[PDB]
Amino acid sequence: SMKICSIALVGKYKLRDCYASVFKALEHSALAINHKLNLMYIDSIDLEKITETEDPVKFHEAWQKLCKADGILVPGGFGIRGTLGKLQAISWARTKKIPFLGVCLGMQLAVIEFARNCLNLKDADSTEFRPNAPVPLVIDMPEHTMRLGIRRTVFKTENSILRKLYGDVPFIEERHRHRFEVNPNLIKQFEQNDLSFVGQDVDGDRMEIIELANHPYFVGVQFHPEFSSRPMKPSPPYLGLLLAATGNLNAY
Repeated sequence: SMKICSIALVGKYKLRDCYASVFKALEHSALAINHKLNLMYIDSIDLEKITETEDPVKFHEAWQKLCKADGILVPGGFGIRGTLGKLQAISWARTKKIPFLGVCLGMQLAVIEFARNCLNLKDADSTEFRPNAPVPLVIDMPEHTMRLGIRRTVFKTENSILRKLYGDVPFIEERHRHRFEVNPNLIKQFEQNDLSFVGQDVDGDRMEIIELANHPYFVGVQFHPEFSSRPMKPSPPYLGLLLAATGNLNAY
């Protein structure tokens, strides 16, 4: 039999059909390192204060799942829905050193959470949700419509866990679906703190990969890396998650 790795998926639901690629990419990585995947699904809303007040049994069910997780994933579903609970899950993974991966909106929320609790900009927000937000950290930046199809992402440095997992290539190609980006006006406030923008679009206007220093594996990604995962080449961001979740990251 096989050793179990438990991953918490913090989204909208059990397995529903739109998580199909995410599941497959997680399976390839688990099988690759010889573990049975135990995917625990959390409805983001269940982690929030509101649910403690109104449905405490559910709240504690959700928090027990998050707390026993070897690794944590915030996939790139869309919506204002359960945004608050996703932020709670990201703080947990950050402060408690749990391996973490944020895809698309997941990356954007990790950026916000970091500004809020490590850079102390308490009102940092996304204009997707409050269009008039006083501290517009995440903004509407469309290609003059949405950034779509297979696109290039270029590494900005050689000290990067994702670069290494991707085989030391100076650039990668993945599938995109996003128009809300990190605000270039606020990038400077991140210097000499632990969160780095490690990846960029070709134009250099969009931050698309983030990594956190002094954490075993805390990775954010703007594109959807599931869409090129395969059994003999697991999507590297997902493979990193599983490697870290089982303590095998160095060895590889």
